[PDB]
Amino acid sequence: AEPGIDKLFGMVDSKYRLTVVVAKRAQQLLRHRFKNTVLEPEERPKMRTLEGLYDDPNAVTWAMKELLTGRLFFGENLVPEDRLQKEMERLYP
Amino acid sequence: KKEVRKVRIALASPEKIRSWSYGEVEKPETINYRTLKPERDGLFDERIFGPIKDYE
Amino acid sequence: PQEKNSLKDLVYQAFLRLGMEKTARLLDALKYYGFTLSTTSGITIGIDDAVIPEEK
Amino acid sequence: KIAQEPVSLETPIGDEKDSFYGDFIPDENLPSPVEAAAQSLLSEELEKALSKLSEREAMVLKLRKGLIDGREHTLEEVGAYFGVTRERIRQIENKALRKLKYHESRTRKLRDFLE
Amino acid sequence: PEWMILEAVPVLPPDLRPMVQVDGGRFATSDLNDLYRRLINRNNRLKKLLAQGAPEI
Amino acid sequence: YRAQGVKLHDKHIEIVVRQMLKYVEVTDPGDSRLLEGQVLEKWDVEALNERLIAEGKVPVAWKPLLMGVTKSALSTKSWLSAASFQNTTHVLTEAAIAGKKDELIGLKENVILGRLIPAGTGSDFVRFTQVVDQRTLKAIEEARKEAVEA
Amino acid sequence: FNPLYVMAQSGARGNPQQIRQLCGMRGLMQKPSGETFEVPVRSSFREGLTVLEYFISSHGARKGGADTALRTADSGYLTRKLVDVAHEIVVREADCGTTNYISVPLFQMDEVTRTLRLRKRSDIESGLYGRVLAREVEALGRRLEEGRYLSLEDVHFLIKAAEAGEVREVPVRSPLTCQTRYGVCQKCYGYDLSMARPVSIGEAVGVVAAESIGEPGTQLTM
Amino acid sequence: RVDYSGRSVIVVGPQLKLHQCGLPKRMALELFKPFLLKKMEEKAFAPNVKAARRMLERQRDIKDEVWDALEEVIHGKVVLLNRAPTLHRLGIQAFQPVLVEGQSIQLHPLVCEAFNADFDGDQMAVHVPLSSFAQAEARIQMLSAHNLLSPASGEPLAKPSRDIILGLYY
Amino acid sequence: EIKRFGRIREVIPLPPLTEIQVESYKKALQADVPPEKRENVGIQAAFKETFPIEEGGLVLDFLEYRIGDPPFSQDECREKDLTYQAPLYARLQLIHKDTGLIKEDEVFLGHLPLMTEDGSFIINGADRVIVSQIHRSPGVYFTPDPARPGRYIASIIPLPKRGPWIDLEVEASGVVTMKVNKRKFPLVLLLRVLGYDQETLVRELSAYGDLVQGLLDEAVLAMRPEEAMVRLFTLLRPGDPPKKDKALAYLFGLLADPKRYDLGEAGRYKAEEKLGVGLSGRTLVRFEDGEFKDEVFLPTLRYLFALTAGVPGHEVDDIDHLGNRRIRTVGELMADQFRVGLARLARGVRERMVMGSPDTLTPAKLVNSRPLEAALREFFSRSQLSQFKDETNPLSSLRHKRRISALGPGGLTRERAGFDVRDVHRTHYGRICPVETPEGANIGLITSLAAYARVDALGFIRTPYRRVKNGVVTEEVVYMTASEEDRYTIAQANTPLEGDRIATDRVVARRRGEPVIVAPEEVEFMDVSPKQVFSLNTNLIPFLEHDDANRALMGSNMQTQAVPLIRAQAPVVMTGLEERVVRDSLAALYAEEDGEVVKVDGTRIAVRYEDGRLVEHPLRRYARSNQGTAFDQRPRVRVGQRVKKGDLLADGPASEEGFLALGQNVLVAIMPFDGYNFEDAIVISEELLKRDFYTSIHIERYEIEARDTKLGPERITRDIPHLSEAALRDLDEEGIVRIGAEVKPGDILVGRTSFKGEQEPSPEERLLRSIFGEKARDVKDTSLRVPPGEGGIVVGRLRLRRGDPGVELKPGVREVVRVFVAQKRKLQVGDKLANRHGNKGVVAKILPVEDMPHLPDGTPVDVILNPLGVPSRMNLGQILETHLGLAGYFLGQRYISPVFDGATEPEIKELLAEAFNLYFGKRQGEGFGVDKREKEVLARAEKLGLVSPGKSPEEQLKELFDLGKVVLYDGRTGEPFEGPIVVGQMFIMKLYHMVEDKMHARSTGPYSLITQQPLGGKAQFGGQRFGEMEVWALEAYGAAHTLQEMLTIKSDDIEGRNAAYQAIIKGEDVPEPSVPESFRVLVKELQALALDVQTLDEKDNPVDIFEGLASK
Ligand SMILES: [Mg+2]
Ligand SMILES: [Zn+2]
Repeated sequence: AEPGIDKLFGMVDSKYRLTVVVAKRAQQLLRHRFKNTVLEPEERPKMRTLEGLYDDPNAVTWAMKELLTGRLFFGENLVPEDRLQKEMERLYP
Repeated sequence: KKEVRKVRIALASPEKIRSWSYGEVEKPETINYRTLKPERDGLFDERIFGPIKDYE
Repeated sequence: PQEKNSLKDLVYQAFLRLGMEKTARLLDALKYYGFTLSTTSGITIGIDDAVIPEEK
Repeated sequence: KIAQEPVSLETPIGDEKDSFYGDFIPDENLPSPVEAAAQSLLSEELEKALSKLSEREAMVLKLRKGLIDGREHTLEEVGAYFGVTRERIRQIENKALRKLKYHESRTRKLRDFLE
Repeated sequence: PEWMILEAVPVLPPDLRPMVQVDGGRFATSDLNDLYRRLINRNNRLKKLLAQGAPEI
Repeated sequence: YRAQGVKLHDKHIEIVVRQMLKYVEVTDPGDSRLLEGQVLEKWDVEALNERLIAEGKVPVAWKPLLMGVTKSALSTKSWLSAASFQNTTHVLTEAAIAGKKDELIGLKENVILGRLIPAGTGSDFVRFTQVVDQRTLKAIEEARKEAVEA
Repeated sequence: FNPLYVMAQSGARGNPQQIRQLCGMRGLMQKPSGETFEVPVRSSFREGLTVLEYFISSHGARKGGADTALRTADSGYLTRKLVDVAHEIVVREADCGTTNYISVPLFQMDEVTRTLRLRKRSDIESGLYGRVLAREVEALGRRLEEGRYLSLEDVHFLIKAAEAGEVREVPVRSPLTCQTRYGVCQKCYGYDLSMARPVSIGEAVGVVAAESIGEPGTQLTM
Repeated sequence: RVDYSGRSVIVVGPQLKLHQCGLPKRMALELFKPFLLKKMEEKAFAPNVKAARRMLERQRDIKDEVWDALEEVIHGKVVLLNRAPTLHRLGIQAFQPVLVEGQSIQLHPLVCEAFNADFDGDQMAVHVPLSSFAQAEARIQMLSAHNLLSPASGEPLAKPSRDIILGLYY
Repeated sequence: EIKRFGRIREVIPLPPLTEIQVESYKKALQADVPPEKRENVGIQAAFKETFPIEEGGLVLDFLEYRIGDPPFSQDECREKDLTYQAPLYARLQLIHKDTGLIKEDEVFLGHLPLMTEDGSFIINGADRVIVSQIHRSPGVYFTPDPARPGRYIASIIPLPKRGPWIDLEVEASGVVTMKVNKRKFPLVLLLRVLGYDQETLVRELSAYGDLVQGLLDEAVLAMRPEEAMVRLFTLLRPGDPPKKDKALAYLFGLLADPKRYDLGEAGRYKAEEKLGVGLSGRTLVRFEDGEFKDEVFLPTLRYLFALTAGVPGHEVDDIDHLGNRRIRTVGELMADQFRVGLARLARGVRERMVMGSPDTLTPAKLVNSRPLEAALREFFSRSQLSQFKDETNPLSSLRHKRRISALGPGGLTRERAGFDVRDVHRTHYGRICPVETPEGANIGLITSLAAYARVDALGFIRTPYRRVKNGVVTEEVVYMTASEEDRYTIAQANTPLEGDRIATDRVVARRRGEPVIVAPEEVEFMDVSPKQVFSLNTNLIPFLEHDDANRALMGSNMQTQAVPLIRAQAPVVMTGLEERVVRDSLAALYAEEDGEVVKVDGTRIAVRYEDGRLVEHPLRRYARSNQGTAFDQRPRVRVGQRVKKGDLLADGPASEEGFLALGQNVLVAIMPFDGYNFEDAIVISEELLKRDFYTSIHIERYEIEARDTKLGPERITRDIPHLSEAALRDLDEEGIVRIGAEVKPGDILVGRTSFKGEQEPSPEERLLRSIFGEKARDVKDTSLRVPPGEGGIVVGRLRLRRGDPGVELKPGVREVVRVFVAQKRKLQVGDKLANRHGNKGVVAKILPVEDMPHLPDGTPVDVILNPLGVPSRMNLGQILETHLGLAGYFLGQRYISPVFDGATEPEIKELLAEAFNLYFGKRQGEGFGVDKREKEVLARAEKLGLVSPGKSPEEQLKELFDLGKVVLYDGRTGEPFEGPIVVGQMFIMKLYHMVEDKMHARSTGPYSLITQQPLGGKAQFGGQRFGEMEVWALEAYGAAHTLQEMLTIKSDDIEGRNAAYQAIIKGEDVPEPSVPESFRVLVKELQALALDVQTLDEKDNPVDIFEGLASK
């Protein structure tokens, strides 16, 4: 029962569209090691462990809670795929 | 190098088949009873069918 | 008395009038509760619970 | 032993009609994925622990292991490549090597792979 | 359509139906192997008879 | 099904039948390249006729063809399906002879092909979906002005 | 409040004829040759069957076990085939764009009894539910417009209307009537029924449906 | 057949949520070896890949150090659990890995019905959705907690089981 | 103590249930029988039939066969991986038709396997079993035409492989075209050579009318016997020329030849008394001086045409009729292969004659070994009826060897099964169990022999029926066959048996199996015991008449799946059979006479017998069995006392005190305990682990040979090149592990070491070697470790070196070792368990003894099973099993309730009334009183009606007690339960399947050499199968990439699966796959058929499938 599920499905039209979004974004979250995200340290995923309570490293959950705000933009033919890798893999190491 | 979205199938010709081949295996000898290595013309031949050991 | 069918209708009506996670928790609620609810009564089955009608 | 012919891979194993002989044989011909990473790991970890060597005793330490052109280069030729002698390269390898043994025994980064 | 009558023999690669030994000392071979074997045996003996001048029968 | 107590829904069953009768038989090919007694999917004949009307030619006359599910699956445009299906011997011949081109129209053909399935998340409808966070999104929003003046 | 009674009565475990052979009689058994026997079995499992009753039972019982166990494999014969013909069916166009459609009655004529009655609740639900209207509908005040997605509620509304004799036919969008090449469309298919909402475009609808029909397969002996 | 996968018998889930499944320790370990190998790389204890690899792959000496480390890669992503036959698509549902003791495997009693399950000793298998894309699929449309309605009816699937019904009824 | 029940007393005990294996094999042995008086049937039939071997010629005849003495005892074989076989010598004489050279010589055949005492053989150290084969008895039969109802097609048939099929069909052409060996031809074509011309064809046929026309033909009848003898021979064999002498030999050999046509003594018998004739031999016709007279065809033909007429008495025969269906037994089976396997040598004899030195060749150079030996071993290994023996428990082998397999090479298959050979014939009765059969798709195929049912040499399974006359019980026990049975009137064991006579007028009876209530006087027979109506395991279930057959089947079969426990215990509720079970199973060691136990010695139990001699029987304590559960003989006899002849001395694995003890009786609460026992699930109390209940021990086999390769041989030693300190712990001398050492999975056993395939180390690896300095030594580690999940302790240290006495190893192999590894396993979480009533389940968790639904006496329940699978599965027997258990545990006395004849409701009710009446004594007497919580429950019942109102709690709790229920508290809370819950002792068992073994998961393992797919089973260490159904399931949800990984990355795809391990090991996302590698195989595979595999791209263009590979 992933939080925001109803809202998630309700956002887009199909199931797959949603899955695709979560996917590509979750990957983008890994390529930059979480320094991309549009959320705040209170909003970011929180995994409670005995050692220390860090941010849940799970990319999937990251994207999950990420879209719930709506700060992210999606949809086909968004921007040229070309410059999308010039200004993405650059801003973050 | 190119996205594969299509796959056909059809008949082949003696020529095309000759091309697919790297040689004509003759001798029935699979492999030697001693060296157990691909025979000169053996079905499992390593001479024209490529090495059993990479680059060697 | 809420039996199978009534529960069913409840599940549908809930899932439609509510949402996935909400009703997901709802189910588990009836599960965790129902298990213990049945546990307390225990309602065993004896041969003497099989009582034969006198009209037999 | 020689006399005995091979065995049809279609020979049923067990008493049930499913099991095939051939399907019961492994593939060690191609390196397993675990070996892909196991080998690609050493190929790197030996590259970083190598950089602590002098520009001579490193690039030369590769030529004797077949690390450079893939074919091994004997002492005689190495000494011809650096302008040195068939003796100098010899000591170069010795010292350069154990000098790495210190870094290994102090970092434990590569201490595995002892098979 | 004449292609249906084939002069060449598309012989599958060796490693696709190998003969490899296992623990215990005896080897193991695919069925298609022995099949291909009988095939070339008859194929060669035929040539042997041809140039030979052997009778029609 | 309702007799045995199955709450099964009409849609499914409908799709099946739709696949059963989706082929037609050629009768009086008219002006087309077809032959009397040939067979092909409803969409194909419908299309060729739709075009024939515009070209001025006479449409291909035809009659409905109701066959069995099996036979249908074995007659489907995709040769791969029937290849992985059954009666493989007969299938491959019929395909190879005419040199049949499978575009992986269905999924099973792609299954065997070990490629991205045209359906689900792989569907060409959503597989092109894009994703960007505000910061980077408005980072690339400016760059189009770096090619217009320069 | 008896445990056995309540057990099945609530919907947990057991069925009526099953209870009969527990508190009641086990009922006359059948001969393997197919002609039912001429002698009853009387005493319940709680009473216990005499050696005869048990053997005479074992005939058609151990028979039946073989029946079901045999059809289990037949399910594959059904399913697999249904898969190979549905693989190429997916929802592509949201809009298929056809005036074509089909109508279903809310009443099935009782044979030899004539007098069309009505299809039981589940029956109507069995293909009106999760559908998409093909045309206008007028009954008892509030009228359905062109295109609405029928829900379990809407269906009941149609029932109520049918009793009022104002509606009989139900114009809907069928997979048959769909113009979507190698698949179906939104309208022509319907609710995602596992989500009770319009099927996600790109869904495996036909392919899924195959599974949907195949699952019941081992469960029909009679 | 596939890699990164396995099977075991089944055990009821009386405390288990729809998205939960009991996954045996010794199982999940070798199941997630490629992952944990990285989570061990990061979290000290052994210097690098091979180190951790041979380290844990040898003996039974698994310290708590690798237990919590394993849970670090466990949380979030959920593994797919299947029960043969595959008749209904519900015969495959995704659940959150729960490291638990014992050998057998837990599961929600309500979804077991859709799997045609019973605890007579039935054997269920398990796989892991590796790539982020696929993993996403697993947690959303493939998740168990998500699909609760029968695609062949529209009526629920995870409906109260024979037992629970008896309780609530009583 | 103990108490029996029922009024049906078995008059005659159960015959040696292991004799259907042993005796039937004894007839075909005749080991003791002198080589004169040998019965000529079975093994002597292979000689009688295949001799003399003839060819101026050679008359080599048969004389005798020497019964071999076993070279190696059944033990030595089991530890040598050798078959228990003895050289069977043979004596014969080679003579010449002219030279008169009488030259005699004793030749030799081969080695024939021998049977043990229990009825199982030993094959390569692994004991196997020969089951029984079923089919319609040989003879003549008549049934309606499958192609037409208007007529009736008959047929004839001998023993399998001993003769061809026979049938005379009537084609729709109005003629009669007989079809045999798959071909059609009119009856005239036969009668020709049969001595019946046009005249004799109409002589008795006119008694039919329209049947005289279909036979007569002029285009044929103008041909006399030797004239047309060739005519049918032409149609029969298109190959060989229509010579007049070929049809004199072949066709002859197919009919009048008893050596090529063996019409079973039954066929020659049964068919003899129907048709009204005298047929002498096992032949069809008679080769009488030139042409061929008729002993069969006409006398059957008149019957075929008689039934099709309607004349009384000539009618269709029941194919499934048990009286018409024989059973192939062990000796009758083995002999079948002895004969054909001898003939295969008969030709090898006639061939080695026509050449060499015909003058005088001793038969020693003439006879051969292999053509016979290998021919027998063939059947003794790779046949169907030769299967791996079931030693999972003592009862296992018993039932196993007592089963009837409809399968086998020899008359049925999975295809023509539909109903006929599946269903249960009305006459099954006391012959074959109507229920116990595999629950799988094999239902009604492999059944089990009934209690008193026996199979004579004629294959006609016979059942005992106590003879009765004038309504008086006669002590005359008749073995009346399944045939004769369909004539007389058989009563029932439950009939009114009082004072050795009939009481009530209406008596239970039947004809052919049809229930009839008829007069008492007319009862010619009766049922000895209800026990015979079923099999062995079936009769081990008390109150089974209350359990629906459905689950009862599983209850009977799972008896085998069950596993013995060191501490196990006989069921407190028995049927009065389990006693003999351990005896006839020979799993227990009794005293051959009245002994005197002298020295117990848990290895050697000595008993000085009354006969004055001193005899001791060693013990099998803790020895590996065919699966996991060892064999144990627990001495139960004091270090001195005088025993009785036939009295037990040492117990057995499932045998406690000479009783069948599978599991341990345990108290069970029937109630929904926190949904843990939900849906046939199980719950268990920790208190069981304390007493070590349902805990077993499993031994396994681990062997390794020192492989001798091309590179050269090797050895098992302690030396290893890269080995560490501790890893060598118990290796002490020759590289073996000491006895009683724990080997956790991942440890080793032996020391195998061989020269590694020498290959230059990779550059990085070469420098890697130089740095550290451990050289790559010639020999690399080989030695055999221990499987992932079988942690044991070493017990058997068995070494076999090449070059030692009585050990012959493989051709060019060095020393081998087979080590035993045993491990104690307590009941684990999720382990299969079931009761005697066929209720499956897996242990769902455990439960702290602390928290338990105990009783006022402070005794916590040990299991607690939910009442769900009771009503649907109609298992009402377990209800009584436990119901008695309530009183049982209390009065400490066990029970005996024979199936269908046992304790009833009044009896049990009294046992429970006494149980409570005494229980209250330990309450009010011990200084206690009625508890408040008890009051709570009692009141609830008084509202429901479970306890009649107006009655005090003393009476209420009593009524609730005899109900099987009681007042249960909650060990978690302490508050009672609203309703009462039945409890008490029940017999349960831990089935074979245990998660400790089955459960598995792998990451990256080996792959099938062909395609890079993984390997099924936990054995080869591989992942599960994603086969098409799974794929579709994925397609349903719409998970694309999930399916991708399946078809490529996580399965086979070459660079993909590696790039995966790469990514994950490096903490990133795995790239999308490309080439599945299985598909790549398919490409060239198709290409082998000259199928051009053209892969296109996005617009009709070339694509290179195989990356830069075959591009030439
Ligand atoms: Mg099961
Ligand atoms: Zn449409």
